[PDB]
Amino acid sequence: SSSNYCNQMMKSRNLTKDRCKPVNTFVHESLADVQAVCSQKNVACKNGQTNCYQSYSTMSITDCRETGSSKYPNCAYKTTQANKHIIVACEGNPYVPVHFDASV
Amino acid sequence: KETAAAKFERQHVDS
Repeated sequence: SSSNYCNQMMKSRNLTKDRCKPVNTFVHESLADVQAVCSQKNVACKNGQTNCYQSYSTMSITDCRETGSSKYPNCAYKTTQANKHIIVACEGNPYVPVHFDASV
Repeated sequence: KETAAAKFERQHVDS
């Protein structure tokens, strides 16, 4: 693993300590603003479920994707920063995000 | 141990 943001965060957040996860997205917004998405635009999830919601506005996100030569234990990621709408699946009470469906 | 909500935060949130 290099020293770029993705390699470091994937490791510190216990995502690549025991394996190399292909892709992961990190959202750079306050926790409460992300939780607020669960009462925003209702949309169908990729699986057909209807408990997904899309944020009205774009949010700061970092996409982490394994490179072609990445192999455990030396996971390697390409870091891509962008501003896009997030789509999350919400459940429970309080109604909060439990899955990151996608980003637009 | 951790809930689905907690897992989401650990894996995706970086305030």
